[PDB]
Amino acid sequence: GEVETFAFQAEIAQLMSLIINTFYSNKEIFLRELISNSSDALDKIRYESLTDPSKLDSGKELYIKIIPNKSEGTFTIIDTGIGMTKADLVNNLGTIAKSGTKAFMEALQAGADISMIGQFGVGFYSCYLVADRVTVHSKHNDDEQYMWESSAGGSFTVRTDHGEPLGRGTKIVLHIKEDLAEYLEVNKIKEIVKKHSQFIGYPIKLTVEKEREKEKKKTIKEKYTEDEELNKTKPIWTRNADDITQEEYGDFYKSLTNDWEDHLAVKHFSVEGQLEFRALLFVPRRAPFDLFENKKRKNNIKLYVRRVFIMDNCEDLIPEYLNFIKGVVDSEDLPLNISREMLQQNKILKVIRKNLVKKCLELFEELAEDKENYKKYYEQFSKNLKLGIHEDAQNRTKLADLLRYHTSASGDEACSLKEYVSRMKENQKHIYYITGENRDQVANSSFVERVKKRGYEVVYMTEPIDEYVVQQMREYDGKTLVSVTKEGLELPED
Amino acid sequence: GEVETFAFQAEIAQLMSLIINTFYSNKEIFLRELISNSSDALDKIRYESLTDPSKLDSGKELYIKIIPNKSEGTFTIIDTGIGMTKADLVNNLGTIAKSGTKAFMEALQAGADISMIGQFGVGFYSCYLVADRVTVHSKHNDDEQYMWESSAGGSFTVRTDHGEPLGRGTKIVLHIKEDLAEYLEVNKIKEIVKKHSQFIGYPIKLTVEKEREKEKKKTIKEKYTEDEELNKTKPIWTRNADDITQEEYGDFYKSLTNDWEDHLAVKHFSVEGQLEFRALLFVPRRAPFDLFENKKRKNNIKLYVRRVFIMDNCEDLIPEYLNFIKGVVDSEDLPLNISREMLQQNKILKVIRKNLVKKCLELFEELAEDKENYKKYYEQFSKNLKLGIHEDAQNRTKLADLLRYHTSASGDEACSLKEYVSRMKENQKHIYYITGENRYEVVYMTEPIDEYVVQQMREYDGK
Ligand SMILES: Nc1ncnc2c1ncn2[C@@H]1O[C@H](COP(=O)(O)OP(=O)(O)OP(=O)(O)O)[C@@H](O)[C@H]1O
Ligand SMILES: Nc1ncnc2c1ncn2[C@@H]1O[C@H](COP(=O)(O)OP(=O)(O)OP(=O)(O)O)[C@@H](O)[C@H]1O
Ligand SMILES: [Mg+2]
Ligand SMILES: [Mg+2]
Repeated sequence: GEVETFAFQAEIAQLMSLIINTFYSNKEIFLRELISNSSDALDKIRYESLTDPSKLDSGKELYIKIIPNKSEGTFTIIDTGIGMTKADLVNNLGTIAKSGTKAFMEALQAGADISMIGQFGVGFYSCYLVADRVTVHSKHNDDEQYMWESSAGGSFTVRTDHGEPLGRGTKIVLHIKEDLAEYLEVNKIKEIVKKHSQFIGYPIKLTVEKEREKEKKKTIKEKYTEDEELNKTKPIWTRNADDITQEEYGDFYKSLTNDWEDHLAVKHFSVEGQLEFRALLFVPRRAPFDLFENKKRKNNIKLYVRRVFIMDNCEDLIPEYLNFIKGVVDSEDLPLNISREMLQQNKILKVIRKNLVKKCLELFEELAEDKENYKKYYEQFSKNLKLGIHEDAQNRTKLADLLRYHTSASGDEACSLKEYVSRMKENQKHIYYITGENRDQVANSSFVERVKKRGYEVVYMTEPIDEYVVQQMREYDGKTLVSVTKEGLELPED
Repeated sequence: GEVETFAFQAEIAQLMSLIINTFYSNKEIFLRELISNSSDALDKIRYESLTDPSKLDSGKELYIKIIPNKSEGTFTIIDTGIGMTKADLVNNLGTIAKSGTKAFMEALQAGADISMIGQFGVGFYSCYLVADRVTVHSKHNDDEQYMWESSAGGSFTVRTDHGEPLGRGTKIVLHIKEDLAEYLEVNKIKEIVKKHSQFIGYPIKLTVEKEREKEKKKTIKEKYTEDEELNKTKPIWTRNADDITQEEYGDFYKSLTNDWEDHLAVKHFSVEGQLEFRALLFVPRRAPFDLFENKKRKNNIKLYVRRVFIMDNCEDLIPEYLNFIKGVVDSEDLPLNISREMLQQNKILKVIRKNLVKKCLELFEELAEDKENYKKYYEQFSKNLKLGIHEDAQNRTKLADLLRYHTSASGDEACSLKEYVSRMKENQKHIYYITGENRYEVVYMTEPIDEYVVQQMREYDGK
């Protein structure tokens, strides 16, 4: 009875190439991972410095700087973060499948309420996609400066620093590919930062310090690169629901969705228990234009994890009848993918679907009392409610209350079916409805002309989806629907 | 500034914590990877027979079998593939990022016809989405039968198997989670096999327990029956395009879908060279009535990279306006993502899209031979053609003359702009076609999107 047991191994030589060319679709990944790492270092400084402001040595300010070099191709990434030590560069940055989060929580094992993103420890290797050679200038507030460099792809180098010191922070020096030199463009850096690291939580100054060349002499021409409040955007999303202002998160959503106007409704809440998360869920003021292009990339719900952008494929996060929601969920326990792009535990995905649709319908109920807003919401996204009515059976009744329709005395204002419930007559044992293209054509139709003689009211609901749904609601409010095809020319009696 | 160099360092603990929870989208993908691997082994032995049929004596019918068991909560998958060598076992299943498929594909180049699906070596690890304990048995044509037993908990144990005699191939025994027993259903297995492996290239037999009369007191019959109801769609794009007849036509269309109706168009082709991909295209005789029902994912073209379904997302592989053509694309050189769910090298996808657009023009001209058939074509799927007119600019001028039109004057005969251009009228100033939701010689445009069509077709070839 031979028994052989072997530990799990890894063929690394294939593995770095696998990660670089298969884990991450775009070369844009070179920047988001390192910027999030700088954010984590800055939060580390904050947590270690509010306990002892003595560690706030030299420059008290915390920031991130991007310093490209068109002449050289060197991509210098200066930050004022925690820096690196020997142990850091060896284990947290220089080892695959290991991150500084594990060691940091192993040091602070009690009350370490820090939701930092540096958990995977493999996003650092995503730099190869733009840079052939990568270098790191890092200096702790306590440890000396050290140089981490790698270009071989199979071996990396570390040398002691003796020249220009940093004091506080890390200066990541890359070398953007000569063919990929478009990444050296300041505009390209700004755009990739906005799309990947928009809400980091610190001013990424982007302040390229000019390589001054003294002295016929030339005047100053590259006076300053754009240090706009786009990369350098400060954190204002950190406010809880108590001090959140409407216009601030309106501008936050404008930035997130590249929009110009605010959002028509806000919903911030913290669902706890087995699943804990905050959810900055809003609604677009206007419908997305992908109604015709149903196969368009639907990037409406931009889920975040620890203030880091993760999700764009909103199709699997929510049932398609609530895929028009634009907002951010900022969780702290959601199991992501290795590429930080899509959510894997699909039982948890279904749980999230149920909770989010419940919250969205509850908000719509809060949006119900104010008539104009809910009328606008009906005009913009009432169709998804119809589809959920048509095939999502569990929340049909909940959706049904949300439904608004036009009736006889209602004129041309869509009122609830519960308004019809509010005005049935005792003789009526089944609710009168009718389907058609227009209200008036069926209003004068003989189907309800026998009904019109008494001044009765009949539901007038008119769309092809309205024609198909009537099959699914067999009976509403405990009473069957009245139609010349549902019941014929039959006269019920008491 | 002294210099120090690193060695290999990859934390095993977080590795498959990420693999189990941060690799694959849906839990049911576990069987798709298993069937893909079994079919890759089957294609390996098919190539081996093509160069040496003698060794195929260990089994003739290249098929796969599925045995659900709600009683034991176990999933059994037995195939007749190339099997496993213990060294291959360790180096590929027991070692991440090592694929025998990639090595075999790069070992030989003359046999470009063969399909080697899979490139990394981690798809087998998707089995831990639902299986608490995974037990994989296999017997290579050369190596003995060694089973694979591990729970992805930092180690794996293998030894010689002495259980059920695997005559030839692999054998995957699963012990799925108790809360996921819904995946042991016969109907669910049918659904996922038809969605993922209906054109796998080999028989898939799904055995089921059948009713027996119980004492009956006279003759108690057998217990079970074996249903090869799956993959009734035999692989025809592998075969030549000449030997396709209306009976194979109808069988392929009716088993590819579940529709009782029949095809309207066939376009079988295979483009080889720098971009090797085959494709079989089949068009319904009617526009589907569930077109406005998004609960049916818009997955008309199932990209079967190397005869295995990879993912039916039509965001890059085929444009939106080709959402009506339900068919199979058999590529051979695609750079799959780590989970076999998305793709990275988008230039290959773009050139494949353009090639498929040209092939769809060829299909339109193929139906252009039969005026009545092409008339039914256009009056059924006019929406997709006009959507393509709006969307694609590369072939915007090419698609114009391939269109048929029922007009206020042509009656029940569909008129073509190609013929209409051939009799171009000098007095004519604009092409006669007016946007509408539904219905000189003036064409009624069947789509509301046709306002964008008149935006696009301002003039075609001087019209
Ligand atoms: N400012 C920083 N710059 C670079 N690396 C940092 C910084 N702060 C911390 N690190 C370390 O970088 C190593 C991690 O890598 P990667 O760049 O792989 O990040 P992650 O852990 O994968 O997540 P993210 O990329 O979101 O930070 C971690 O182990 C973390 O300790
Ligand atoms: N049933 C099988 N038949 C034949 N070979 C198999 C089987 N299962 C695993 N293998 C081999 O072991 C290696 C395992 O693959 P896995 O299925 O683990 O990844 P892949 O097939 O390499 O690609 P991917 O990661 O995209 O699925 C495969 O590459 C294949 O060579
Ligand atoms: Mg990082
Ligand atoms: Mg595989």
